[PDB]
Amino acid sequence: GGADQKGPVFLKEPTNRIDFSNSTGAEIECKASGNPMPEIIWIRSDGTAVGDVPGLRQISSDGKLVFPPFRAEDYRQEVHAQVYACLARNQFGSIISRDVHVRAVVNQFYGADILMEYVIRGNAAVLKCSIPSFVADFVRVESWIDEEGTELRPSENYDGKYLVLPSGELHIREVGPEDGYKSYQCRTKHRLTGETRLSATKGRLVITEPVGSVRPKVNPQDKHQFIDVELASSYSLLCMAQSYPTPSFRWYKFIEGTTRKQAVVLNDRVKQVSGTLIIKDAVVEDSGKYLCVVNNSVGGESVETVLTVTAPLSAKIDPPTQTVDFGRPAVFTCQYTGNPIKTVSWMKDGKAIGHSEPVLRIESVKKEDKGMYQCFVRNDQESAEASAELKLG
Amino acid sequence: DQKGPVFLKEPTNRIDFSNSTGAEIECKASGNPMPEIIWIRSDGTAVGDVPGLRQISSDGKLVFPPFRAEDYRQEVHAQVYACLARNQFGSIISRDVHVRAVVNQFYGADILMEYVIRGNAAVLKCSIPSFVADFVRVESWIDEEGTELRPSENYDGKYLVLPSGELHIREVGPEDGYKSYQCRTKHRLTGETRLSATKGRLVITEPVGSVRPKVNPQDKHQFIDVELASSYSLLCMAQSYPTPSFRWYKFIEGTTRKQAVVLNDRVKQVSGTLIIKDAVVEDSGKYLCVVNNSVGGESVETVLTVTAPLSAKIDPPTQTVDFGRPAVFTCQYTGNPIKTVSWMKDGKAIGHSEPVLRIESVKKEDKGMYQCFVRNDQESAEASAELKLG
Ligand SMILES: *[C@@H]1O[C@H](CO)[C@@H](O[C@@H]2O[C@H](CO)[C@@H](O[C@@H]3O[C@H](CO[C@H]4O[C@H](CO)[C@@H](O)[C@H](O)[C@@H]4O)[C@@H](O)[C@H](O[C@H]4O[C@H](CO)[C@@H](O)[C@H](O)[C@@H]4O)[C@@H]3O)[C@H](O)[C@H]2NC(C)=O)[C@H](O)[C@H]1NC(C)=O
Ligand SMILES: *[C@@H]1O[C@H](CO)[C@@H](O[C@@H]2O[C@H](CO)[C@@H](O[C@@H]3O[C@H](CO[C@H]4O[C@H](CO)[C@@H](O)[C@H](O)[C@@H]4O)[C@@H](O)[C@H](O[C@H]4O[C@H](CO)[C@@H](O)[C@H](O)[C@@H]4O)[C@@H]3O)[C@H](O)[C@H]2NC(C)=O)[C@H](O)[C@H]1NC(C)=O
Ligand SMILES: *[C@@H]1O[C@H](CO)[C@@H](O[C@@H]2O[C@H](CO)[C@@H](O[C@@H]3O[C@H](CO)[C@@H](O)[C@H](O)[C@@H]3O)[C@H](O)[C@H]2NC(C)=O)[C@H](O)[C@H]1NC(C)=O
Ligand SMILES: *[C@@H]1O[C@H](CO)[C@@H](O[C@@H]2O[C@H](CO)[C@@H](O[C@@H]3O[C@H](CO)[C@@H](O)[C@H](O)[C@@H]3O)[C@H](O)[C@H]2NC(C)=O)[C@H](O)[C@H]1NC(C)=O
Repeated sequence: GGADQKGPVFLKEPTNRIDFSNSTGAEIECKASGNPMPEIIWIRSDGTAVGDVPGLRQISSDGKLVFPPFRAEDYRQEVHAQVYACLARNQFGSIISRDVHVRAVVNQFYGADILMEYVIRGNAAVLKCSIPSFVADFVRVESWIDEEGTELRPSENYDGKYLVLPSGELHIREVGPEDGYKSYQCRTKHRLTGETRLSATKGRLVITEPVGSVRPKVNPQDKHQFIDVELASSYSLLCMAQSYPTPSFRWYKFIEGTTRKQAVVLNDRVKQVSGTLIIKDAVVEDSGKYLCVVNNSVGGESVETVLTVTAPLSAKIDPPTQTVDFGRPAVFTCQYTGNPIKTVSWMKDGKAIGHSEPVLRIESVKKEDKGMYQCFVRNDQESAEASAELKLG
Repeated sequence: DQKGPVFLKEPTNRIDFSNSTGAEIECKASGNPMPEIIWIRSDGTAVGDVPGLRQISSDGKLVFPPFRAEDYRQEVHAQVYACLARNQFGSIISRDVHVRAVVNQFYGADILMEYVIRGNAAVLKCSIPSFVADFVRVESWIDEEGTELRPSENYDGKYLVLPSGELHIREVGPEDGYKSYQCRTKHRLTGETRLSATKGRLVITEPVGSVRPKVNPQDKHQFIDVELASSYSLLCMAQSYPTPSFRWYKFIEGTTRKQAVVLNDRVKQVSGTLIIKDAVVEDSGKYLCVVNNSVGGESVETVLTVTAPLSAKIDPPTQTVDFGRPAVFTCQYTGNPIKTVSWMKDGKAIGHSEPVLRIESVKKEDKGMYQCFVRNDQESAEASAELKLG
């Protein structure tokens, strides 16, 4: 009881993003140890404790905050769109978990449209399923369907003419006059409701048969590309260009912070289909600036792509605990991983102390300085916390 | 009574033309005696006649008659030409002329259906195939009743046609659902005006809960290039419930600082769209659109680049220097950007890049015509001067 007394530490934290249908509801959980055992308190962004809301928000045993299923008219912003957090506290101090973003989605409007595409014979074609920005978080392309129905799904066989890219576009090798008679519909899936539906629009291709030579041209919006992909996932890099004769596509990666570039090596992991680079099992080193060089006899063109491979954020403090004599300095170092890293910030007993560096330093330790210390690592998506304790010697 | 050649009329940097229309480039130069005009390639070699394809007119213009698509020849129809003018006193070459013939090709405009949250502005775009993209643009938009929407200086209305050709729509309500919009494009080579068979539609949605401002990944970064004196627009494509506020800033170069954009007669803002007329080179820079509502935020980066036509001049236009005394040439030029400066003597590159060229001692060999050339990845310009002997 008195032996091995510790400040609190989180065993289990909720994930950064909690997104759920009003029909599904949600449950988040928080666990922490310590001696004495800490009390768990669900808090709001302003630091105040959240209470029960009938039929909407419920605090239960085992430190679980529950959001039951609810009618559309029952939607409440103060409940269903909010950032929560877990507060663990005992006599030695307080720690706050990473931000928990709770968003309930009441089932609503969405639909996909497919832009028609004029393509020169022999060139590759790309059909895109365009999804509204406000549903794009929960809605992505599952597959494609031709006029006969035949279902086209993503795969590792790149040898076929029809290929669904990791990003969801339908890629078609070496178009020909027959392809003009085919029409395609994209099937999208809502990850919250598990619902799937076909686009009302049918993607078409108009195949042009030029005699006179046409030089490579990239539409201005395709000239620069910015792609974000999760670590270990699969992804593709488009180079959108048409020419007669059909052009060649060469992919290079710039050496960071220089104008020099090296050709991208094709292997089991990295494949190239026409102008498209297809990469499975993303790695941290893939991140960087890429260049696609397009050439035919009459002219040439280029596409610049900035790739960012995101990795989950994690944080740790060295030491997890230390005992410092009065008057002597105390230093805390926040070790973190994940990509990208925007900020690093420090906290003491649930209060931001206004220090932005991985190293927190207390010049002269006093009574008031003892307690729990945290560092938070954040980016536009994820947050991660680490905790440590300062004791007086 | 005696003069070296100088160009009165030079061809433009770019000549684009349809195989149906053909094209004609003109070069005129003044000198005593009258200089002969010779057409050459980029490599400096003389161009010959190709029957039905490349010809010289009665007044000495290089002619590209209309031709069958099967008669397309790259050496003729994709080429960089130049005009060489000379007399007994020397030679001068005009700026590069990029000649590109374009065989008429089938094309059409499609319009993506736009889902819009009630109260938000909407932007409809006329999507054009890449191979006609340089030669085809939107001159207007037409609703279901045939009412023509033209770009205007009145920004207070419901509809606004932006310089880039998009149809901007203020504060979309569900009452706008029944309407349709078609773009009327213009082919500058063939002069053909045509109406899109596709009809742009707005689908209006009313969200149950609040919505954070959201920008599609491809709209997060934007890049705009515009010529001097020309009007343009900077889009911030974002939607939120309730409707958001749009704040435009401009970064101070080489810093994280930013200054808010100053709206005036020249610079006006419609919803989240920044619209500017009479572009100036100073407008060039990196901009930031910040979007806000009660429930969240979002941003859009835009790199703007304004270019100016290249022009060149040499001071003095002509000079006579005694044997042994130095001669000085200074190249005055304008336009943006300037990538390279190169000089020339009597049609031959002398390998000097500076705005100033000075001979320390004039010899009888130094007698002749001198030129300086300003260049970038698109445009080129020249200036000529004569040197005599005293
Ligand atoms: C979260 O919020 C969403 C959005 O408001 C709710 O979803 C709606 O729920 C209602 C009620 O269940 C759905 O109503 C539909 O009613 C059909 C007929 O029901 C009537 O049957 C007879 C007709 O006279 C009468 O007894 C009486 O009038 C009944 O009301 C059902 O057949 C529907 O079921 C099926 O069809 C729909 C598509 O129409 C499918 O999506 C369903 O999965 C099911 O296969 C349906 O129940 C309404 O359609 C829902 N809208 C949407 C967009 O899904 C959720 O209920 C709410 N979650 C909660 C409350 O937990
Ligand atoms: C209207 O909408 C705009 C756009 O969304 C909002 O502007 C954003 O505001 C947030 C918060 O104010 C900004 O995020 C913050 O940026 C600070 C500066 O970061 C710099 O330094 C780091 C290195 O540490 C670099 O990686 C980075 O590139 C910058 O150079 C951070 O220091 C902040 O972090 C600290 O504060 C937050 C709380 O805000 C803590 O959670 C963190 O742990 C840390 O202690 C913070 O990340 C964001 O950059 C702004 N966006 C833009 C585009 O400027 C407006 O806030 C909004 N208006 C209103 C009224 O809400
Ligand atoms: C295939 O296409 C690529 C891209 O269009 C061509 O590469 C580009 O070549 C141009 C020259 O034709 C380069 O511009 C030049 O740059 C120098 C400065 O380095 C400048 O002094 C010149 O006046 C000219 O503007 C351009 O940088 C280059 N870009 C890339 C990404 O390589 C390539 O030449 C084409 N292949 C063939 C065989 O032509
Ligand atoms: C320049 O090249 C273009 C493209 O090859 C030529 O356009 C083509 O012209 C032929 C007629 O010579 C068109 O065929 C005919 O069209 C009419 C309708 O206009 C139709 O009734 C006939 O049965 C026949 O199909 C062809 O469609 C057209 N193609 C395109 C893409 O426009 C043009 O003639 C060339 N110009 C010159 C001066 O050679």
